[PDB]
Amino acid sequence: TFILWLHGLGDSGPANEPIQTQFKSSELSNASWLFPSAPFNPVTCNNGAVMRSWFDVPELPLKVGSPIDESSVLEAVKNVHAIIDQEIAEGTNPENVFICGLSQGGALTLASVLLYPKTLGGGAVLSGWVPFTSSIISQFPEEAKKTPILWSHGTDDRMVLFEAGQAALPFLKEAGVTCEFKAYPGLGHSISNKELKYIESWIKRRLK
Repeated sequence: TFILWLHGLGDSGPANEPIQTQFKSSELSNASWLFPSAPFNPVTCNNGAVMRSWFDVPELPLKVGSPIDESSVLEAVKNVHAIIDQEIAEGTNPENVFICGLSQGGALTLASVLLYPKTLGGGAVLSGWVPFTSSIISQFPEEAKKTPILWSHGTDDRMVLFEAGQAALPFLKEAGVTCEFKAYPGLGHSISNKELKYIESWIKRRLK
């Protein structure tokens, strides 16, 4: 099993590696985790300040109708796909690949899974958003639409509004993708351990 975790805006891979220690089950004990780090890019919502960032974010908070940026998301998708391609080329079954991420990394998770040519084990989005318009749906590969999505979002999030997460559901229905949406009442823009345990249980169920 291969689990790729994509950090949020400004953060890094090594800062998030301890997330794996919350996945304490026997079933996930042998998983191969990878926590890459985004390049240093200028970020528009931070007035052009440079920080680790998967793709440019024009505005906060993320909302229904907030501006986004497709060429930037696709540069990031290209790199995620290179990682997935190499893992599969080294012999991992595509259905044993899981992509997960927080916020900006959750948006990237979604884009990466939906554009990948093969069905993967799953995409787990934490407090993310849909980082493109419906114009891209025609480009989602046939097998990508079979990859299950688990979307986790805090109801009290004021950085990526809960409504931006709810908006993924009709988008994914249009796209022919199956998504479980898991709301966390009272949670804001952060990860809770219970949220991670539920993701772990979902991975276990997918593995079967």
